[PDB]
Amino acid sequence: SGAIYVGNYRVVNRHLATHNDWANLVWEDSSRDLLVSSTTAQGCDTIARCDCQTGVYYCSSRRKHYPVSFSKPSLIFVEASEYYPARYQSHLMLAVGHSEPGDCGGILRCQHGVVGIVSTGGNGLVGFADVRDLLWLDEE
Ligand SMILES: CC(C)Oc1ccccc1NC(=O)N1CCC[C@H](C(N)=O)C1
Ligand SMILES: [Zn+2]
Repeated sequence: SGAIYVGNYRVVNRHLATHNDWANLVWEDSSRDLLVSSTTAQGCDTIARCDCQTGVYYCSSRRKHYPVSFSKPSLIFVEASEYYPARYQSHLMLAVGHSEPGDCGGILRCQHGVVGIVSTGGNGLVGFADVRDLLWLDEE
């Protein structure tokens, strides 16, 4: 589990969104596994606006932050899970790293800020849903 709190927005994995998230919905996209809801309190996270391909992510199944090299956001095939059938997920970046069911939501960050959140994994891989192209998170 995990979320990004930027301004008056909460960014979470769409497959882990709560009823309160759906009842205060700002934007959602199943193809990216992202959902954004509105919040009453202001958040402290800042979004990265860069082209970094190295950063650090939080892995809840190890209570550790790991440095990783990750691919550019692209369309990747993801195996069937209890949340989605086997399909192509867009704006996904892959890296070599530990991930397990429960690790979704952990933040990936670079020197410029938050890059994205854990969304996929398996066999020594971890995939992150990019959020750097969502410019509207920085305003309104
Ligand atoms: C990060 C962890 C949950 O990943 C795994 C780690 C080890 C084995 C499987 C997964 N599961 C996985 O890749 N998911 C399940 C949840 C929905 C994801 C999606 N965005 O389509 C796909
Ligand atoms: Zn950066």
